Amino acid sequence: EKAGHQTSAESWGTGRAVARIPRVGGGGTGRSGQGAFGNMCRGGRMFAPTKTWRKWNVKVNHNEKRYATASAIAATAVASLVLARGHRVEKIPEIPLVVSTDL
Amino acid sequence: GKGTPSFGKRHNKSHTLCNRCGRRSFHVQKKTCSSCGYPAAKTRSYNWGAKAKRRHTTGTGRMRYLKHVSRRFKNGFQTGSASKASA
Amino acid sequence: AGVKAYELRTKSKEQLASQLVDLKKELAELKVQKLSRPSLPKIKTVRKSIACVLTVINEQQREAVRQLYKGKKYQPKDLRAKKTRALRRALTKFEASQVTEKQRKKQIAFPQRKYAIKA
Amino acid sequence: MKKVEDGNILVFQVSMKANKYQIKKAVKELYEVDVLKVNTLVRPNGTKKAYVRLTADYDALDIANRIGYI
Amino acid sequence: NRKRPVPKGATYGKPTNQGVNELKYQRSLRATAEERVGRRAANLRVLNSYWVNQDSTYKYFEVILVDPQHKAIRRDARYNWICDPVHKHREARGLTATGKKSRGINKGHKFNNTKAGRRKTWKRQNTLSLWRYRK
Amino acid sequence: AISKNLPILKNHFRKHWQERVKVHFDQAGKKVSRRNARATRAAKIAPRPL
Amino acid sequence: AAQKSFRIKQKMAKAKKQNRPLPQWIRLRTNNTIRYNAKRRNWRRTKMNI
RNA sequence: AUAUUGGCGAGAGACCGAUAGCGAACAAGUACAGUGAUGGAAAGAUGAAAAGAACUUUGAAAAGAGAGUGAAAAAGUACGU
RNA sequence: CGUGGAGGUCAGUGACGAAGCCUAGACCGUAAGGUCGGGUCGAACGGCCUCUAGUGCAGAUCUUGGUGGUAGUAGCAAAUAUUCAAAUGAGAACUUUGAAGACUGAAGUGGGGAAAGGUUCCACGUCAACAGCAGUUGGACGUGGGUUAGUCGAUCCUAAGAGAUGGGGAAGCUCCGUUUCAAAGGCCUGAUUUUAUGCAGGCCACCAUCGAAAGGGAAUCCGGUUAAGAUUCCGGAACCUGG
RNA sequence: AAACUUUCAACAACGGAUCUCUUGGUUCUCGCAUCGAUGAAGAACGCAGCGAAAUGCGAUACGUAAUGUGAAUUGCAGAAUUCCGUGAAUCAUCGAAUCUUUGAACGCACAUUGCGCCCCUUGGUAUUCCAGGGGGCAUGCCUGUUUGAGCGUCAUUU
Ligand SMILES: [Mg+2]
Ligand SMILES: [Mg+2]
Ligand SMILES: [Mg+2]
Ligand SMILES: [Mg+2]
Ligand SMILES: [Mg+2]
Ligand SMILES: [Mg+2]
Ligand SMILES: [Mg+2]
Ligand SMILES: [Mg+2]
Ligand SMILES: [Mg+2]
Ligand SMILES: [Mg+2]
Ligand SMILES: [Mg+2]
Ligand SMILES: [Mg+2]
Ligand SMILES: [Mg+2]
Ligand SMILES: [Mg+2]
Ligand SMILES: [Mg+2]
Ligand SMILES: [Mg+2]
Ligand SMILES: [Mg+2]
Ligand SMILES: [Mg+2]
Ligand SMILES: [Mg+2]
Ligand SMILES: [Mg+2]
Ligand SMILES: [Mg+2]
Ligand SMILES: [Mg+2]
Ligand SMILES: [Mg+2]
Ligand SMILES: [Mg+2]
Ligand SMILES: [Mg+2]
Ligand SMILES: [Mg+2]
Ligand SMILES: [Mg+2]
Ligand SMILES: [Mg+2]
Ligand SMILES: [Mg+2]
Ligand SMILES: [Mg+2]
Ligand SMILES: [Mg+2]
Ligand SMILES: [Mg+2]
Ligand SMILES: [Mg+2]
Ligand SMILES: [Mg+2]
Ligand SMILES: [Mg+2]
Ligand SMILES: [Mg+2]
Ligand SMILES: [Mg+2]
Ligand SMILES: [Mg+2]
Ligand SMILES: [Mg+2]
Ligand SMILES: [Mg+2]
Ligand SMILES: [Mg+2]
Ligand SMILES: [Mg+2]
Ligand SMILES: [Mg+2]
Ligand SMILES: [Mg+2]
Ligand SMILES: [Mg+2]
Ligand SMILES: [Mg+2]
Ligand SMILES: [Mg+2]
Ligand SMILES: [Mg+2]
Ligand SMILES: [Mg+2]
Ligand SMILES: [Mg+2]
Ligand SMILES: [Mg+2]
Ligand SMILES: [Mg+2]
Ligand SMILES: [Mg+2]
Ligand SMILES: [Mg+2]
Ligand SMILES: [Mg+2]
Ligand SMILES: [Mg+2]
Ligand SMILES: [Mg+2]
Ligand SMILES: [Mg+2]
Ligand SMILES: [Mg+2]
Ligand SMILES: [Mg+2]
Ligand SMILES: [Mg+2]
Ligand SMILES: [Mg+2]
Ligand SMILES: [Mg+2]
Ligand SMILES: [Mg+2]
Ligand SMILES: [Mg+2]
Ligand SMILES: [Mg+2]
Ligand SMILES: [Zn+2]
Repeated sequence: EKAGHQTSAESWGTGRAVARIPRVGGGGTGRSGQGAFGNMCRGGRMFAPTKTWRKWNVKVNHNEKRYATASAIAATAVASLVLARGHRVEKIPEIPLVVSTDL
Repeated sequence: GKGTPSFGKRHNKSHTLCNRCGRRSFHVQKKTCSSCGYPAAKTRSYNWGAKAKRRHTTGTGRMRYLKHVSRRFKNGFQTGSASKASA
Repeated sequence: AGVKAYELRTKSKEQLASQLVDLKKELAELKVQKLSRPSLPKIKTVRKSIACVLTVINEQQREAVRQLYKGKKYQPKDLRAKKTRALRRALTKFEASQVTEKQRKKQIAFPQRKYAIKA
Repeated sequence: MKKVEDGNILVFQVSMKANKYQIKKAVKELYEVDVLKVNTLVRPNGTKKAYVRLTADYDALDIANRIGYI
Repeated sequence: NRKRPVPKGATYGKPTNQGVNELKYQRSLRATAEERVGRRAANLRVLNSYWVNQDSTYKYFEVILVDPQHKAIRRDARYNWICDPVHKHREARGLTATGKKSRGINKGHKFNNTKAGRRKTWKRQNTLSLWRYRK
Repeated sequence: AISKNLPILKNHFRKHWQERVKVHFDQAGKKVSRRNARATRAAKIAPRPL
Repeated sequence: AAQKSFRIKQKMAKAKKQNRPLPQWIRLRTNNTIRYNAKRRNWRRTKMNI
């Protein structure tokens, strides 16, 4: 949150034959005079800096979720879907594939 | 001649080296230092000067004593010595 | 090469004392020689050998002082435990542990009784 | 060296903290020689240089190659 | 009162803050008295204090300090609490008697602001709380 | 400004609100903590019931 | 400055020993990436400000 | 139980990828500026390996031309593309 | 249409050459774009369904960097002035020696210093850069060398001032005050002669300190010497202070 | 018709975009509580066989001791015998030390490597002068010790 803004830069005002973007003060170094803060400016702060309190997680209705995984299960039993989904089951005995509880 | 020619007269120091912080910032007449505050009991530093602070705080130096304190504590401030093994 | 810590620990105060002067003298010797000659790594090890002697000399001297102080209430601050300015002036386990008479009497009578539910 | 082969002066880089008295004593004890006069100056590179004239009882060029250098 | 320690009365700002002469310190004179002897005897610990006398010019306080290095205290179970590092200069933080008064700390409706601590209750009720599944 | 036929909102964000924003990323994190401390309290409290 | 102080005088001596070309064998060190002394000084291009 | 843009030790990311990301991926709060408070940069990439071009020739030299190294010199410490 | 990143899938392309870049070569699309060949390259990278955004530039006297025309152009004209020859060198209008012609004309272009610089001093080597032509020269580059004190200064003193202390203000950073409403000592010295050191006469004392390399102030001169130091070294001749 | 201008192309330049890299940055989370008068943070000057830096160190100076590991370090040098060993190492760990001049900074000062005082000791005729060596003298406050002040004030000699 402090990136781009670690300057004491100011606009030089107009009348100086340069754009009014804030510029770095002092002399002695190539940073002196350069454009400061702001998105067009090399070094400056980015447009609308990314924040953490962005919404990351999404709420979903418990029942939609359930509905969701239920259809998802019902689908695991459709040879057309499981093949199209890219699994190789061209050769499995049957589907749903049940296997001895020894497993 | 408020410019070039009066610059020719600039040969008297306002500031010498400061005993405490080292900078040529020791005001001769005021007998004090603009960067570190010496000979104040305290060290000069303001909160509107995050860069200033950052430049001088702990860790920018050698940390002669303080560096080792972390390890010491890890081993519980051990008294004694290691003991030597077998064969 | 160069002396060894244990070889020196057997020696006597005044033996070590002379050991040292024998070393300063050879160091002086190599300084002069270093001049007329390109590169003298030999000098490294006496420089350190001098360190090793002085170290051990002091282990002794300190230990002595440390010993003739055993069991006495005020040791020097040199030999006192360092720790931490805080940890130093923290209450001793004794002081820490002091309970009031009223509370001695109370903790004995009604201590935290271990117990369990089910039956 | 020319101040030895002509002047009877030993030229030592001495400690920065050592004074003229202290130079005299150590030059006597380390070399078993007698000191007439000690001059000292702080070389521009931070080291101190002592100019030590010995008495006519001694020949500095002797006790020099005695020391070792030449 | 506390005369606003400002240049020539000059406030340089809105006319509300343009006062100099009728402003009162938010700590008791007693709080001042404690803190000043507490600074002088900084090896001690300020336990408490009490008024004893006053004229028009002055008020007078007796201040009860307590040595925390003195083993009579360190061994006294009723008082070794003040030996702790956590009580260094309790007067300077408003932890003495006069302090928790001025600091406005008691239960009940009258102390809604200040009792969980003025600035703290503020900062609380001035915080946006954002959960992962937004509420 | 004021326009259209909309409810009159009262969103109090005129105060450097950004300085005091608390997002609970550690919701997961402090649940685990909350447990790894109930089990570890149950351990030392012997057969007592917490 | 004619009769200087010792503090200055020392600061000077330091500064002069600092002023020298890179010890050339350093360039032979493994993984060395220093090809010159980028802190070299000169009495007429930069002052020492006491 | 609560706080925690500091300190020490860790595990991470639908973050940035050298004009981006901290000012600083580098002898960066350095070089430099200013009486002072303060201001404050630029600057990463030969090759797996220096095998960093022996030798000859032209030249006052720097270098050129051959030769040689290398998978490559359409990689020659001006050096990936 | 296109871009960075994400889930899924083509068991997708690839050192037998990924990506990238070059190409008045080819094809597809109204277009955003897509595909291919040839050259260059050298370690990665696509298509389709979906997710996501720091997602598309000609402009903002926009930001950083890089490059043009201007242009071999403006210009390199203050401060009297140069010339012959030898040497050296790969090389000489410019370096060194020699000669000539001249200037500064002691109110200096002479001989020293204060402030300031900090090695620029001196020697040897030496020309990539710098000295706005040049360079074999240099306050440049490289490597070395060099600054010697009882008497010269600082150090002592007081100046305008600066500023601890007992205090008195101030929420506090601190402000005031300097003999200040303060119990503010340091010396003569015999005793004792278990001892060189308690004691016994005792006067004296509105008293920190810092502040002058031009003010005040104890004392050195001549000759000789170095590549470069000298009222500092040598030689001789003195003087002050303390004991 | 050259030259010149312009356009395209190849090769060569200039410049450093593109692509691919990444011991860095950035944000999230988890565990922990340890600076200082036992002189901290920070500052100055030094310290290597050959170092200007960065890094590390402090006159025992890129380190001394202790412990682990077990043969390096490496630009060159040099070692080193210790390579079935109390033992390489610019290793790791670290419990013993050293730790210049400073800094809250403490005898007084400080644009000064300026100026005092005390004890022990060593030289020079020396209890008094000089020099060398070692150890010392800040302030506020608390508890205690010793020595004191006040017709503040008690009791006594007689
Ligand atoms: Mg940025
Ligand atoms: Mg003037
Ligand atoms: Mg002035
Ligand atoms: Mg101070
Ligand atoms: Mg002298
Ligand atoms: Mg105001
Ligand atoms: Mg208002
Ligand atoms: Mg109001
Ligand atoms: Mg209380
Ligand atoms: Mg309220
Ligand atoms: Mg709100
Ligand atoms: Mg508003
Ligand atoms: Mg948080
Ligand atoms: Mg519970
Ligand atoms: Mg002078
Ligand atoms: Mg100049
Ligand atoms: Mg500098
Ligand atoms: Mg870590
Ligand atoms: Mg950057
Ligand atoms: Mg850019
Ligand atoms: Mg930058
Ligand atoms: Mg500025
Ligand atoms: Mg590369
Ligand atoms: Mg590159
Ligand atoms: Mg060639
Ligand atoms: Mg190739
Ligand atoms: Mg290549
Ligand atoms: Mg080459
Ligand atoms: Mg699309
Ligand atoms: Mg598409
Ligand atoms: Mg995409
Ligand atoms: Mg992106
Ligand atoms: Mg084209
Ligand atoms: Mg390709
Ligand atoms: Mg590759
Ligand atoms: Mg999509
Ligand atoms: Mg954008
Ligand atoms: Mg553009
Ligand atoms: Mg445009
Ligand atoms: Mg031309
Ligand atoms: Mg012209
Ligand atoms: Mg003109
Ligand atoms: Mg002229
Ligand atoms: Mg001629
Ligand atoms: Mg001419
Ligand atoms: Mg004339
Ligand atoms: Mg005249
Ligand atoms: Mg020359
Ligand atoms: Mg030129
Ligand atoms: Mg030229
Ligand atoms: Mg030179
Ligand atoms: Mg004052
Ligand atoms: Mg004075
Ligand atoms: Mg005089
Ligand atoms: Mg003469
Ligand atoms: Mg006399
Ligand atoms: Mg090309
Ligand atoms: Mg890239
Ligand atoms: Mg990361
Ligand atoms: Mg210092
Ligand atoms: Mg064996
Ligand atoms: Mg030592
Ligand atoms: Mg002081
Ligand atoms: Mg001193
Ligand atoms: Mg001694
Ligand atoms: Mg008392
Ligand atoms: Zn300072």
